[PDB]
Amino acid sequence: AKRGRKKRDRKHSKANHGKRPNA
Amino acid sequence: SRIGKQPVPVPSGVDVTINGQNLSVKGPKGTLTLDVAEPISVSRAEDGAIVVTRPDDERRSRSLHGLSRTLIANLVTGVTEGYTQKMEIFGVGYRVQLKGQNLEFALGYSHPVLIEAPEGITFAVESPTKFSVSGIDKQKVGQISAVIRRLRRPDPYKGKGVRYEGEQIRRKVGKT
Amino acid sequence: TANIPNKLTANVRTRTGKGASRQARRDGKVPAVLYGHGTDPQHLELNARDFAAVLRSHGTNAILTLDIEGTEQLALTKALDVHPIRRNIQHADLLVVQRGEKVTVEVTVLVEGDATPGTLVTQDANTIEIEAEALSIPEQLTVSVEGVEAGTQITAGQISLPEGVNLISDPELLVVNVVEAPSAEALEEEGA
Amino acid sequence: MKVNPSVKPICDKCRVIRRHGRVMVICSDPRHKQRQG
Amino acid sequence: MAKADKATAVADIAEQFKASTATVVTEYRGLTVANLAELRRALGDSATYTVAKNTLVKRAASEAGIEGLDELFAGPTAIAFVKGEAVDAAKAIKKFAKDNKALVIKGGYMDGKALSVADVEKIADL
Amino acid sequence: MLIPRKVKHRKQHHPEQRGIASGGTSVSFGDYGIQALEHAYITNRQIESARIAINRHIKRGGKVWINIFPDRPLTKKPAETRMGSGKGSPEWWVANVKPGRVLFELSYPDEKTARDALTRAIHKLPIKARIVTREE
RNA sequence: CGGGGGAUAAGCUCCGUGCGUCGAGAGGGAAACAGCCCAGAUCGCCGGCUAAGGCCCCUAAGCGUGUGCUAAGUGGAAAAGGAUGUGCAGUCGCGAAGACAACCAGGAGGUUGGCUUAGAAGCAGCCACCCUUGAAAGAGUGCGUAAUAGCUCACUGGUCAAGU
RNA sequence: UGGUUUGGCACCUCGAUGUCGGCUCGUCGCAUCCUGGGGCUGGAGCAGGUCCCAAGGGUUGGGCUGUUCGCCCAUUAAAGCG
Ligand SMILES: [Mg+2]
Ligand SMILES: [Mg+2]
Ligand SMILES: [Mg+2]
Ligand SMILES: [Mg+2]
Ligand SMILES: [Mg+2]
Ligand SMILES: [Mg+2]
Ligand SMILES: [Mg+2]
Ligand SMILES: [Mg+2]
Ligand SMILES: [Mg+2]
Ligand SMILES: [Mg+2]
Ligand SMILES: [Mg+2]
Ligand SMILES: [Mg+2]
Ligand SMILES: [Mg+2]
Ligand SMILES: [Mg+2]
Ligand SMILES: [Mg+2]
Ligand SMILES: [Mg+2]
Ligand SMILES: [Mg+2]
Ligand SMILES: [Mg+2]
Ligand SMILES: [Mg+2]
Ligand SMILES: [Mg+2]
Ligand SMILES: [Mg+2]
Ligand SMILES: [Mg+2]
Ligand SMILES: [Mg+2]
Ligand SMILES: [Mg+2]
Ligand SMILES: [Mg+2]
Ligand SMILES: [Mg+2]
Ligand SMILES: [Mg+2]
Ligand SMILES: [Mg+2]
Ligand SMILES: [Mg+2]
Ligand SMILES: [Mg+2]
Ligand SMILES: [Mg+2]
Ligand SMILES: [Mg+2]
Ligand SMILES: [Mg+2]
Ligand SMILES: [Mg+2]
Ligand SMILES: [Mg+2]
Ligand SMILES: [Zn+2]
Repeated sequence: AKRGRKKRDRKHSKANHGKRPNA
Repeated sequence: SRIGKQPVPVPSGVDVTINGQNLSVKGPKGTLTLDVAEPISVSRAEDGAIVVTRPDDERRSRSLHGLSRTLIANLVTGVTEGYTQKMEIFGVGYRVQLKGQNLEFALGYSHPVLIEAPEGITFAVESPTKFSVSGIDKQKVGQISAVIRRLRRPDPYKGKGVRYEGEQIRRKVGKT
Repeated sequence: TANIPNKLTANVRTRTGKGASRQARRDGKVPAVLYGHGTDPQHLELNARDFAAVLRSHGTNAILTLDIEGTEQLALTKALDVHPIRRNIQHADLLVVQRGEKVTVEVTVLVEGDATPGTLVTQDANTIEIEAEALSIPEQLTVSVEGVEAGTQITAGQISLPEGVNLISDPELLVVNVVEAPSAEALEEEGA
Repeated sequence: MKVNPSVKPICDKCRVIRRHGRVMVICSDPRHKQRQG
Repeated sequence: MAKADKATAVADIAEQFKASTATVVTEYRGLTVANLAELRRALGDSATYTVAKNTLVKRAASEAGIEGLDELFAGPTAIAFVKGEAVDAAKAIKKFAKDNKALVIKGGYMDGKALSVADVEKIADL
Repeated sequence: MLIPRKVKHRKQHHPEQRGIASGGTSVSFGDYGIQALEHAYITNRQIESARIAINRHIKRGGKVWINIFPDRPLTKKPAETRMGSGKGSPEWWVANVKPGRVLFELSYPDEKTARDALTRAIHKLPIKARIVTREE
């Protein structure tokens, strides 16, 4: 749902290089 | 551009004055004011003509050059001659008559409908089925013409309503 | 049937390897290697733009004269490789040749004419091997079809050829076939 | 006012214009007139 | 049309003019195909009637001294050549024009000098 | 509906789905062809639907070709059941595709109708595709 | 990272990896956020130099410098597909022998080509899609009538003047 | 696209998370039942079919099964979906 899309999309911040725990 | 290249002619019987960006024209029919867009400058030719020039060939300049030229031509021709429009009404039991500065229509509704005449325009009627409207500003003339036209809904069956001089409406026949 | 050489320029590669090769490719240079009976392989660069111009002007097979550090040579574009998606010329093979040699060259063939309404045109083979002199290679071959009916199998040997050429492919090879136009019932039946 | 995500010049007399960020085609035949959205 | 076609047409009209004793210029606007065919059939016995373009005929006229006709090629132009005799074609065109009322004779060419409409009428009458 | 007659083993692993195509990368046989770019799977139902679509528009003349066959199978167990506890059953067949492969080819002298039919076919498949010509 | 089970689904499960971390790890970075980036805590100092990230104010540091793009708050949510948005790079065609659009004339004769039908004449359908005069007529892109008939159009001539 | 039915994962709660309808009482979204404004029709007109914008207010009373669901009896503009 909306909840799921947010965290996966928020992982694409250049700060974390794209790899984060828990997708 | 292509349409703005040709300078606008100026007749002898019209006075033209320029004050910076603002422009006013005085003629037999009256006078009007104007403000011009800043990207485009205007110059007056000694040979009784107006020249409009664009500083660069980009999109906005290319668009505004022609607009300024055509608008100047339209206002000068209006102040010289003016503008008039004729109207006709088709149907059975449809009438129109003039009462002073106000004009009333009879399209067959239960109650009569009246339209007020704003400033700068006059209404002329020569026949109960045909009339005309006169004025100086083409934009006002067109606005008032459209307002008068939109009194009645389109009727592609009997053609009842108000139609322009050369305007032809599509007609479809209902068998039932 | 005579042609003229096409002039070009080339330089000697300084480094050998995929990295340098595709660096030059991105820059706009196509690496190439020339070799022949002289027993002296050489690997150079060519201007992709003029290479493509020459190829498009004179077909896949064309006569090329190359300028290398002031020296002149005659070479043939034996084989070409094309990127399947981007359609780039990654590398071309150059074969040195002197006037008056017998060489094996693959040549395309075109077909033109008018077909009867009850006939359909198909082309099983699009290229036919032809042997001739280096400077006398035809650019293309043509076959005329007119008013044929039913089975009109045209063999490669039947095709007319110019002088000074030899047909290496076996004559039994079928190049052009014409068959009765199809029927809707059988066509829909196919692959059921 | 046929509203579909995609529009086409159904007949030769259809013309395409752009208004306020939304592109639609106008034609003499009302059936041929539609807007995207 | 290609430049080769234009050159071929120029050469063709030039040679036709050279082989023709004289010629006249007419207007073909506002004429129905039926009447064009009738006029062509009537004139086919002696003369030939065709249509030529202003720029092409102007360029072709540079060969001879017919260059003085350049001013008569403003607007539609139809060209008629008289391989045989000179007067019968003129009479045919005059009668056709006065019958149709939609044809105006631009002029003609006689003895190396251009002549006006009145002169054309007089020479036709002669 | 194209189905292979028999196979040594009735099921296999998931298809390989990486790399770039090696063979069959050039249009040949007819005059026009179709090649794909993305990566996906195609099945017999899709193949037959595309064939019917091209057929009903080509109508009288011409003739087509197909360069693929959904032979590799896929498995699907009865619904509403605990996962595991054994394989399912093979339900529908598919064939893999890689960029550059040629799917369909056609021959029809009328270029415009040929292209319109081919565009009809392209708008059909679930993969991005485009038309190609015989000449280089 | 390379794999199986799965609907090429799960923050699912089962493997292999002289693989990282957390578990047994404080600080700084991403607002908060153990498993991501930098970096390994002996203690004190109102001292200097830096990685990751930042430099309008919240909040320390550039409303930095030079060359280009953006009209959408795109910047600051996603695909099949659609489109006279826009810049760069490349084409062939035509263009002073007058390109394109725009604004006057002609756009016809066997002819209603045959089968088909109540009916078929250019316009439910199938075959050639033949040919005449030409400047141009296509068995005609359509919106027109049961079927004729008109509005037309395709190519082309007369006026303006270069991009199309 | 929605996570609202039937489904798959066992991650928080077995030194407690008390359970379907009904009664009373709200609050919110629009994928609109009327009330409102438009357009296209194989739209004579009344009356119909479809699409677009729009959430201020209302949306009955009874018979049958505990029922949810569902059928039926009489009007109004309607007896809306979550
Ligand atoms: Mg993952
Ligand atoms: Mg559609
Ligand atoms: Mg292989
Ligand atoms: Mg697809
Ligand atoms: Mg993995
Ligand atoms: Mg896996
Ligand atoms: Mg677990
Ligand atoms: Mg494990
Ligand atoms: Mg540790
Ligand atoms: Mg920590
Ligand atoms: Mg922290
Ligand atoms: Mg330490
Ligand atoms: Mg420092
Ligand atoms: Mg740094
Ligand atoms: Mg500060
Ligand atoms: Mg700044
Ligand atoms: Mg810059
Ligand atoms: Mg955003
Ligand atoms: Mg997208
Ligand atoms: Mg598209
Ligand atoms: Mg015409
Ligand atoms: Mg005929
Ligand atoms: Mg028919
Ligand atoms: Mg648990
Ligand atoms: Mg817990
Ligand atoms: Mg607990
Ligand atoms: Mg308890
Ligand atoms: Mg409770
Ligand atoms: Mg309870
Ligand atoms: Mg809505
Ligand atoms: Mg309503
Ligand atoms: Mg409706
Ligand atoms: Mg509402
Ligand atoms: Mg309210
Ligand atoms: Mg009961
Ligand atoms: Zn239309």
